[PDB]
Amino acid sequence: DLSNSVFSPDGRNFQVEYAVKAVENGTTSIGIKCNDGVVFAVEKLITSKLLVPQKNVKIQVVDRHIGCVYSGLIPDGRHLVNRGREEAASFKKLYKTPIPIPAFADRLGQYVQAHTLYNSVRPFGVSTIFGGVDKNGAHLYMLEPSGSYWGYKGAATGKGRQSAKAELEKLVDHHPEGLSAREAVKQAAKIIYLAHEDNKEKDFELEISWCSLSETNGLHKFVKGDLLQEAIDFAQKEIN
Amino acid sequence: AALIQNLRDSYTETSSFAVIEEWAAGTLQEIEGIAKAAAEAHGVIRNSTYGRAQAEKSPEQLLGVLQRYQDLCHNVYCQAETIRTVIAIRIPEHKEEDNLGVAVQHAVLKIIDELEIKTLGSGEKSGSGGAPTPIGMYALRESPSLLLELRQIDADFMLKVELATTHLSTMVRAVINAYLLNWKKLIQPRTGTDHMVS
Amino acid sequence: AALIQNLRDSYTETSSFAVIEEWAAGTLQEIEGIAKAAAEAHGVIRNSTYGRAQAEKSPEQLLGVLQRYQDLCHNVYCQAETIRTVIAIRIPEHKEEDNLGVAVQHAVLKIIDELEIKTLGSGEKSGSGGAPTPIGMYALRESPSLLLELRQIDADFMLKVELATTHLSTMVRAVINAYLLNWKKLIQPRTGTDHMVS
Amino acid sequence: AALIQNLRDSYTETSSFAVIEEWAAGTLQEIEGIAKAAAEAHGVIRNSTYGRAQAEKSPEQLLGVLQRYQDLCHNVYCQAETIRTVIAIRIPEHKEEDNLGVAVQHAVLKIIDELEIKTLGSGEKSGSGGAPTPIGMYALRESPSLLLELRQIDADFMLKVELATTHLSTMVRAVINAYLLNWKKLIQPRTGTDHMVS
Amino acid sequence: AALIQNLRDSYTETSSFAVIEEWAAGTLQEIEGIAKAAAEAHGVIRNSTYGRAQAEKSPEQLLGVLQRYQDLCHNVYCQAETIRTVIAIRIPEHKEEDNLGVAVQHAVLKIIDELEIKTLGSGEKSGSGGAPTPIGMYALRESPSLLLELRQIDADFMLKVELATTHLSTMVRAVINAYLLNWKKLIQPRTGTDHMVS
Amino acid sequence: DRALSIFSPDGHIFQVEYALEAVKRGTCAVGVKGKNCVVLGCERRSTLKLQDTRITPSKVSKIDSHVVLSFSGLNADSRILIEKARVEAQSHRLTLEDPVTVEYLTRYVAGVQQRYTQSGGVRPFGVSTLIAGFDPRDDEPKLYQTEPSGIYSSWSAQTIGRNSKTVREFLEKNYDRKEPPATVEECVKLTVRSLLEVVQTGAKNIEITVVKPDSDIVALSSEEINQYVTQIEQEKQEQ
Amino acid sequence: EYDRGVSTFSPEGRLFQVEYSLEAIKLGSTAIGIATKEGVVLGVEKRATSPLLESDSIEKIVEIDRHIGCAMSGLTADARSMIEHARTAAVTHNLYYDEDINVESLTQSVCDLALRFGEGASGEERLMSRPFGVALLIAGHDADDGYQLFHAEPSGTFYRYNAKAIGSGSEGAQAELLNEWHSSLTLKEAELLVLKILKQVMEEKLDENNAQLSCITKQDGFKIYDNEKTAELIKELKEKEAAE
Amino acid sequence: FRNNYDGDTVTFSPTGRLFQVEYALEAIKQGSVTVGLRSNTHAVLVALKRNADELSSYQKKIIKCDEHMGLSLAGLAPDARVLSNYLRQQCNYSSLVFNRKLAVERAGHLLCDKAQKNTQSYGGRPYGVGLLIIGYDKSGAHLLEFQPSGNVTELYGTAIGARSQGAKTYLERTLDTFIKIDGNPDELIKAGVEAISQSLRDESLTVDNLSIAIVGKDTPFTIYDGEAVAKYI
Amino acid sequence: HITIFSPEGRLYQVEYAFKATNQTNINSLAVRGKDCTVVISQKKVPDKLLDPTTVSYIFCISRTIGMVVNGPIPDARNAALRAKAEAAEFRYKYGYDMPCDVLAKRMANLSQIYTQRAYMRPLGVILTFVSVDEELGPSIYKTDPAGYYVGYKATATGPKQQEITTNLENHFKKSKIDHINEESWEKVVEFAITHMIDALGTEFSKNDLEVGVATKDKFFTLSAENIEERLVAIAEQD
Ligand SMILES: [Mg+2]
Repeated sequence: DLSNSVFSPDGRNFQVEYAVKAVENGTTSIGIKCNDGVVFAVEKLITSKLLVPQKNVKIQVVDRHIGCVYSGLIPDGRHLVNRGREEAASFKKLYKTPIPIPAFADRLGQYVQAHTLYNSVRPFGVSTIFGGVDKNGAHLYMLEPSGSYWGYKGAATGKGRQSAKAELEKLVDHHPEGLSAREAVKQAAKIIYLAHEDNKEKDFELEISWCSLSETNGLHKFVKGDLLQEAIDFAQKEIN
Repeated sequence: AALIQNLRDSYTETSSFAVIEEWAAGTLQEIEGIAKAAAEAHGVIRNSTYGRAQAEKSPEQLLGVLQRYQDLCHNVYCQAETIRTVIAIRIPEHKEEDNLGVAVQHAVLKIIDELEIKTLGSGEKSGSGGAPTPIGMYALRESPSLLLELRQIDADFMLKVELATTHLSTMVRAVINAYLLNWKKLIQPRTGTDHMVS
Repeated sequence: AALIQNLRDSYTETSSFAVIEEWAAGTLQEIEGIAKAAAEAHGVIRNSTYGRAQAEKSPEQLLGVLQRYQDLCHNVYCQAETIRTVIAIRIPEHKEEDNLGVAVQHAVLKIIDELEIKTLGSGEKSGSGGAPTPIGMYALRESPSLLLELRQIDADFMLKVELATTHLSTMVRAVINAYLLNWKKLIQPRTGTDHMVS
Repeated sequence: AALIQNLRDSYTETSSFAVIEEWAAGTLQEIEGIAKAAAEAHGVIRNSTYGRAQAEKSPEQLLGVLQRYQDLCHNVYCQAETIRTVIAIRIPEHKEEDNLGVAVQHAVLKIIDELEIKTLGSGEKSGSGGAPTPIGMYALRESPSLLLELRQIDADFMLKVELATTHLSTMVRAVINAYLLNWKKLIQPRTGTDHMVS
Repeated sequence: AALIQNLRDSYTETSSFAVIEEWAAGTLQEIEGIAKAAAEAHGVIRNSTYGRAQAEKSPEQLLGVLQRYQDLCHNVYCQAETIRTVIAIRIPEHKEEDNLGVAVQHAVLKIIDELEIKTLGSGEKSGSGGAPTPIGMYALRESPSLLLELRQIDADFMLKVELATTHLSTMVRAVINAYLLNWKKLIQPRTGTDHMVS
Repeated sequence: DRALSIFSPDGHIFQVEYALEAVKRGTCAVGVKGKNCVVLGCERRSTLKLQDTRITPSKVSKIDSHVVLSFSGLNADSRILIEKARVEAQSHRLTLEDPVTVEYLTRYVAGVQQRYTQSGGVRPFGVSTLIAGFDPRDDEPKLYQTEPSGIYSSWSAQTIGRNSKTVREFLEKNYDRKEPPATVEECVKLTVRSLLEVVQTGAKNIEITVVKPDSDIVALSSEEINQYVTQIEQEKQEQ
Repeated sequence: EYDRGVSTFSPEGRLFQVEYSLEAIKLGSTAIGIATKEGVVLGVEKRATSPLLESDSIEKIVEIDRHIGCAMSGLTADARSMIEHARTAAVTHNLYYDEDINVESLTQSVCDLALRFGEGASGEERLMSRPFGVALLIAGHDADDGYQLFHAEPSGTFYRYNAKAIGSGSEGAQAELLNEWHSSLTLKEAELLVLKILKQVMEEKLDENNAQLSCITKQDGFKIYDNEKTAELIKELKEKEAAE
Repeated sequence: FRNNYDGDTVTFSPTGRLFQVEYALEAIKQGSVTVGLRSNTHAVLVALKRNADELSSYQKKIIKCDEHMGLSLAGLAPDARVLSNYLRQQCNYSSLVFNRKLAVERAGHLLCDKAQKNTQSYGGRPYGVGLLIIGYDKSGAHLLEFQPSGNVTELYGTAIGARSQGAKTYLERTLDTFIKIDGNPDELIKAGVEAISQSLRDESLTVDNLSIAIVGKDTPFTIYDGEAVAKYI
Repeated sequence: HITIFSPEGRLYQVEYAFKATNQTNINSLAVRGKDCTVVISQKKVPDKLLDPTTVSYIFCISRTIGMVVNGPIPDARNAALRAKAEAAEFRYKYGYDMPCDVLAKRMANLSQIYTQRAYMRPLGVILTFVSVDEELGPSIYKTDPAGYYVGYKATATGPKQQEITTNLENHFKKSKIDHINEESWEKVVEFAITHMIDALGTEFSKNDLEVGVATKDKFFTLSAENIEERLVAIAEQD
């Protein structure tokens, strides 16, 4: 059970479970596929008053059209992003057309894949949420340590995933036609607050980004500023 | 296979955390019953330490204590055997994986196990309390030290109560703690939600 | 879960370093009580070593010693059981990590454990001090060596006190040291501030 | 923390190599006291081996020996318990490093430990030397071999002295050596000057 | 440190291979003394196997043998304790290296150790040879098998001599060998000339 | 703690130590010098003799016209060193014209023995060695010893292999530090008797090779070596 | 004993393999360095197995350049390596800048060499498994900070000293030095000083054979005192003791 | 009694922890103390040079990487030098190629992604040293907290090292004040100095024990050695 | 434990490897038509938060070759890729499109190589390749992690193997030919669903399943809608 490559008496790779176990342990991240484009949000945890706000960004863009966030082991996340960054930019130079989100995941899945094959390497310790647009719409997926990922209507990992899960559940049915680009944000703003109630004694800072041909204009922009505020307040009222 | 699961089912279905929660809770306040069985034997060693000599005939207040103590060992042991029952019923299929949960179960069993053993080296001392005195009260025909040995066989047995009681409290409290921490692992020892890889 | 933590809470809340500090401090100066229980039995072996023969009848000064000693074992054992109680209440959730702290707890328990065992191979010798003499004082009808065996059964039991006392001091002192060093690990066995990685 | 160190301090401050040096030095020349307790019991087995039969009555010279021997066991044991005390007081904070020094301490304790055990399988043989003879001197009413068994129970117990003495010398000498070599490791088990890396 | 080495010195200085060479040499030819203690007890079982019944009274030739045997055990044990002494004095500073030499010392000690143990399950059988006969010679008032059991308790004890003797020869010889081979390692267990690297 | 590329608590590399234990297992060599010569003595493990006398090997080996060496330990190994040394002996002369300095040589050799004690997945040469000779256009006799670890050292006279400790002692109170054995004849006389301790009669177990300056060199014949055993047993009986 | 394998971290965050290597240097014979505003001295205990070894054969003190000397302690094979890298590092610099290298700058290079060992490499290839079993007493003089003395430790770290001693009786001297050293020590003073602490915590009767002595100055550069100078200097030493 | 999950940097504990990396942080807690604190005009590093013996020098803990950047360290010298060294290149690459002065956020990025590698591959071990970084780009002042675990955080001030607590608090409190000390260097320092002296135990700081570094709006990164810091005692 | 012979030469990592293929929990069946081929696999979508489009255990390797795999999605996507490119590289290097039976060879080959040289852990998946090549027509070959392939006239992979199997076997002892007599695929499809429903003691809606068809050089995955209509078809006719 102690090495990364090996299998258990009935086909099981334990190192990957623990990988998963560490992914949960970290902060909580989410994402939502709406009308056209997507919306992400994470949970920066203010551990002291000596932290400059609006600063240590956990969300990162890829190319100029892909949002991206995760949780678990922070440096692991960062690392993975780089590879994704090359692959993208290489492809782009090659085919000219900005990279299809559908395949992108694989490129990454395939890379996270490998780190489950050899014993000399350590499994990727992060679950990753992301999405973007293209010609045939916006997409959103979520990659785990096992390397297995898929397309979701909205995703979640880290500490309290259920909170946001059952929360994401509702939205589906009342808005079975994709939630408004705008409302998407402010709604995400809330779904976070609700899920934070574990680090409750410890204050925090919410970060949000999104994509949309109508709002962002095909791009990925950081939800900061005015829309950002009201989106909070919006959450702050339902916060009762 | 249809019938087979039903048994394993209706069995685990008649005992649970719901049941065990009451032993921890029950044996929580019930320590008072021991913090008492203590102070009683104490007040008593003073009368024996100082209630100079006699001409014999079985002390009524002493048996009142051993009866009260042997009485307690009984309760506890049954109460423990109940917790033990709740766990043995949750021991998963034997194999060489996920043994993290299983391990907890075993470790806790060994401590509970100990508790029960403790209640059995003294949970009989009444039929033994008056077991050395028939030999002691005999030889009724006199060592002036034999008279004093009767003074002692009374006080000695009162000390054993106070002491067994003292340790006992500790054992119980330890067990309370131990359960309260693990427990969930005790009932749910394998998860198996790890099929997120297939 | 709300109620569950409250118990584990109010329990650790009624015993602490605050409590144990007083045993270390209490059993610090109290060694004098032992450095005394020593010199007493000594002065006494000389009278037995030289107080030639007799015609029997239970020595009052000797029981004065055993009563004083059996008296001490009692104190100490209760006092230890208290330190023991303080730690068992702090044994963390069983698992295969952070076991550095947990280990300390166990090691210390084993040494404390020993102390208690030591106070029980002789913490009964009064009811046994006069237990071989009723057999020794009988056979009142004479070996001129049997008369001398009574001289010995008095001195022998005075040696056992001096000796048990000597060792005992050592055990205590060891325990004092051991506690004073680790302790913080004993109450805070897991830290868990390592979330500087997530 | 201010008060806490003071105790650990004033304790290690009243025992030291300074103290132990005298046991090694004390129990150095004192072997003569044993090289003697030897030659005495020897001269004595010859009189028992040849001092044909009798009509009984407790031999004065024999008890002179057992009293002298049981006398020595006493000294030694107290003297050892002192060396033991000096070390237990220096057992460092329990952990999984620098255990090279700690290991020495333990090994030495196990050998001292043995010494003490050796002085207790025979450091009572006086109250036992005359313990089989009250049974042997009785049955005063005659096996012509029983008469000879009394000749033996005298010589047998004189052999046990010579032998225990012989082994004992060895044990002591071993311990002297063992201490003299390690010691510094015994008091200074961790160094900790390795901060030349930070 | 000046004085400290002097003791460890003058001690090893009064025992050596020079000494041990004489035990191996002494207990070399002295086996004749055992090859003899053998043949004696043999010639004797024939007279007991065939010297039909009697009316009792302690056999003189039998005690002549047990006295001669118990006599030998004594010599040997003292002689062994001497070899044991020579080694314990050479046990180097305890550590985790060069333990090749040290290991030898221990192994040899365990074998010597055994030798001494062997001389003690029978090195007392005289005070025991006549220890079952006082019980056997009594009940002087007759089982016609009890008469024969006396015939046996004489022959049985003559067998034990022959047998203990047989094994003993073996043990000794083994030990002779074992020493003769290693020895130099026993006195010089560490070398330390390896400073050809610095 | 033995499988070295790691340290003992007291800072040892026990493997490297053990390796030396093999040099002792092996045969024996001894070198001596004068103020004109340097003799190299060795013994002969004449044990399963049903083998052609002629072509089967002999300890002393020439590395260059003016320098030679001997060893004790694993033959299997030794050979490989000798070869690699001989090679470097020329690689120098080529790239520098000037023929090698005996000190340099050793340093090279010791560098190799030294190389086999660093990378994991290699084991040390179970060979210690004596190297003698006279530097180019120089008349000062040079003697060096190299051993398994990688240390090189210059000696006035030294010995290696089984029972070196003994003969060493002998040498110690014979070889005058103040003045070295003058004449060649007697410088030999010396070495020969120093080996007579372990030999156990017979110049049939004693190899002598002698080296002078200006690349002269010359192994010894059996009788020559015998005429010494003779002229020594003689003065021994005369004492 | 678990936690003894080179790149392994003790749970108190410590590297024993390293720490033991230090324990190697212990076994070396003693070496002492003393820095005076007048010049710098390097003296070492020799300790020879037999009288047939030619003392000068033991290169415990060696020249690294006209302006920099050195004394090692412990593993002799390992020494030769550091000595060679250093000797090279020096010349190289001079070829590049036509000047002399700063003692510490040199020293640095050597420590840069030491801690450069991997275990399969988590990035950087480092061909050499374990640390060095030797320390150094580097002692020279650049014209920026004048006379200088340094301690090279296998851990890849180092310190500047006024006086330092490595080897067998490390403390035996360090204690002594700790209260013998003072700025205005002249050179002649310093010599007789090293020469005293050696003799003390030394082993045998002190004489030129068992003790090599050297020094280096702005004037002449690193010079290794022949057996004469040393021999007599012993006298000026063993004579003043008689009095006080 | 046992723990197998702490073998290589490469193995996960059943819960999802890397003990090896956890230990490296312990050696971080073992080294000397040091402090950093920023505002809007400058950044300051203050450290306690610790010497071995009394006849030896105090081992320095500050390093420059460019006119505008630097750091202090708590832990292993070697490890540190390497990291700082790598850092030095990274700035140079930017200057030569692009001719732009390296932004601190980004400086931390690289030191994350660097130290990161050692947590994922067998054979090696992780970096035993923490760093407080300071610098002054186009987004004014900045200050960083770096761990071997590859976590770099942007702060307002902090301390690392043995007994680093007492300063972290002094800072936590006196915050509202110093974040406003703009235009005055000596003030930020005295402030920083007090924050640190608020952690000594062996004794007070002297000219030899002390070391300071600063960088700002017109103050290229410079360090103050010994008798030069004399005033701030 | 590890990848090198047991005492009875059976290195279990390869054996263990198998359970994991199975472990996923899905049933895959396949049968030959006459001018087409078909495979059945279940499509159990638990999490109501995912998107059925993104789910599948069948992918389009080539213009005519499809693949199904009873096994863990991460490892499958790998095999998928390599294979997908081996054919890509083939057509290029040789002038003609690569057939079923062959890909399965380099594929088994590949998994053998790994296994023997130790350059990685075997993937825990069983690949079931399908198509129709104009040399052997309706082709069906399967491969396992223990690097090994062979041929099937119709096969199955899953937690419940032999059941799906035995049915077909019995249906075969009677139909007596070594394939399915019938011209239209729709019709064959119907047939399999049929033989599976019957085989599970279970019923499927229009999304609970997953099926593919290999035609005369134009392989295509069966989508959500068309899929249902076959259930319509096979409802009355039953
Ligand atoms: Mg592998």
